[PDB]
Amino acid sequence: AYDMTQTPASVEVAVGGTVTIKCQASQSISSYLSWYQQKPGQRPELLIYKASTLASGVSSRFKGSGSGTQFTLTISDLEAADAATYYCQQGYTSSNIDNIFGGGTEVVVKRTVAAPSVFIFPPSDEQLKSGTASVVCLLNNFYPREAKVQWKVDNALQSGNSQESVTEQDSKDSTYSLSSTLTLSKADYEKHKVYACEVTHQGLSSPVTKSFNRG
Amino acid sequence: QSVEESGGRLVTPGTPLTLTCTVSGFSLSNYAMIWVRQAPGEGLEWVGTISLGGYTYYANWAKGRFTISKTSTTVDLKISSPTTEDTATYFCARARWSTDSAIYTYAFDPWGPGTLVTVSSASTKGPSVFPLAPSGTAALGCLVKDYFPEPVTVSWNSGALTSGVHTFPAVLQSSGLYSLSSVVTVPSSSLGTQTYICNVNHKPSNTKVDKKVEP
Amino acid sequence: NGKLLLAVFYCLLFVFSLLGNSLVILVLVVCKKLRSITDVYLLNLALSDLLFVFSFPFQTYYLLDQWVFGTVMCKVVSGFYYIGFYSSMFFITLMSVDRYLAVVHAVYALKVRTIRMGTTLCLAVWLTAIMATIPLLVFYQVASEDGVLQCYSFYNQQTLKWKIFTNFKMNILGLLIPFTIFMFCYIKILHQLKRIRLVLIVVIASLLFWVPFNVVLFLTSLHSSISQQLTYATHVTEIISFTHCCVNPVIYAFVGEKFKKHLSEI
Repeated sequence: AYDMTQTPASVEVAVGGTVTIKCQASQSISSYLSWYQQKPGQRPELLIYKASTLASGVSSRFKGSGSGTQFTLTISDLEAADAATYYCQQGYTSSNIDNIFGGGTEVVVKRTVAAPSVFIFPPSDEQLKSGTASVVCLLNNFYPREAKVQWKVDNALQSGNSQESVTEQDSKDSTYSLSSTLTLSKADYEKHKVYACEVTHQGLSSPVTKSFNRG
Repeated sequence: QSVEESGGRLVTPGTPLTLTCTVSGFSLSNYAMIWVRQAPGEGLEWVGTISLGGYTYYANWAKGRFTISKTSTTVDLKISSPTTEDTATYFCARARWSTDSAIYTYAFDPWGPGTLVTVSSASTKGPSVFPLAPSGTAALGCLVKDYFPEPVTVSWNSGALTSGVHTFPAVLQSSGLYSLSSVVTVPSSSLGTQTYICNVNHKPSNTKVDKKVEP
Repeated sequence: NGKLLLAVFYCLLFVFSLLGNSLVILVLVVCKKLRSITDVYLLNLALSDLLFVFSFPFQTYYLLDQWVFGTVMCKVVSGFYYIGFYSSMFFITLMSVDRYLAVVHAVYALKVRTIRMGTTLCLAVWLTAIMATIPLLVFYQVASEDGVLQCYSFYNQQTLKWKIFTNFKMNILGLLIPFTIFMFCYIKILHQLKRIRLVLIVVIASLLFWVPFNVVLFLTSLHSSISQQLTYATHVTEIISFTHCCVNPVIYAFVGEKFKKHLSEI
């Protein structure tokens, strides 16, 4: 019945800027919208209720407006700690409802471009004894999130045997970290000599390679 | 005011489950209680609501599979027959404004620390810890591998070291078992003087590991 | 701090109204067998006033602290209030019609004035009042305004039409038709008699008690800064109206000689 849609899926904004998030209902609700914020790995917190009134303890930089169908939330002076996900919730009715919450909008704080730092970790002796080899390469403290990594064994490309993990945006520095792990069979480890992780990111003029030879 | 969730467990697909939400600081006769669920890396999903008088309202998809009850101090949510798609973090919230028929039930505050529920036929397993030893600054870490289910907590020097510690989210492998890495960057000169120990803790299997990394 | 004073006033009204209605019912049921038709309507009017009397303690405990009785009681207390209002308003019309029928149509009066007619009309009036009250109750319920409970009626923008419908229903059904019947009957009765005062005083009192309430409700319906004084007006008019149940026994004990004959003895 009442379907809540949040227009911008993700918005990128510099510090000291204005952020506008729009929420919409399929049917009119007489100004009964609430806004919640969820920082990564934390419980949600209330910001505004009745679409205009601030919850006690929340700063005055958040301003909610709108009534009827359209609704808006504005963040006036953005800070590095404002990177989170915002949800609009309709408190009109609870009968024949699929979901009272919206899709959620993510705010990513803009920052000066910073090249990653690259480290390479070869498999340890214990794991090699166990029967599996893991080679890890780490990209640290970079922005933006669009970094790319390629593995090369004896100058030959590999695919389908590498997995990447990325952290959430830092609340203090607004940077990112990524880690790529390549898993090989114990026997296959000695079939080759040189391993390399190559990184492409906007902060580097040319791709940067970190490599090691068994020994 | 505080709400605490309990009952998170690894349950085989088909056996009923029950979660509890204990309350402190306020009376349940005055407020309504909301149950929400969030899949890993997805938006909030309202499941059900219990009002002042004890009238339960469920989302369309949740009708017939969940049941909410209340008592003097605790609120229980029972899952009659969980399926593999029921794995998620369950939150318990208090509605500050509410009506006995669940209209005008907007402001939710405070929230609780969600409880994680996993459904699968795979048995629990203990993590395997390996050291990613070092080769300006240096990076070193501990690789936790092939554990199940979530979560695993990794700290450094029993919590003494916290600056520059990155713990990436767990990634589900092809074998159905998770993997994770924890990396810390430190001054190079400190490598030969101080000792770094990764403390891995896995509650489901009651596993404690203290692995030291040395070049 | 006006809520405490209002609660004390409600307690005063409770005690006096309960005593008066109890005395009236006591005399009518002990020292008479309700042989006269006139006594049956008085008995029903007293039983209607007791319905108001029974809703005071909940209101007193609501002014102090808050509403802790739930939703079923939230509906039932309002049902008592509205049923009492409607029934007491209709029984006065029945009394006025009966008095007209006697004074003017005395020749034909002997056939109608029997116990069976009184019983049937009283049952019909009670059912009519209950049916007219049914629409209002469906919307009353308990709400939490940040932990504070309150019993009140809530309408969505879809069901809002029923609020206007019920307001106008109350107005026309409970004021205009009874007032028209009084106007028709008592001009003729005075025309015949000037050349009794009891029922005339009863109607004028019970109309002046409720007319401010009806007027403020009419203004509220038309409206749907004026809000604040309109709220004050309706709040005061509620108390103004409440006194009819207390004063009806006063009138019947002051005027009727039959009441005195058995009240002096006790």
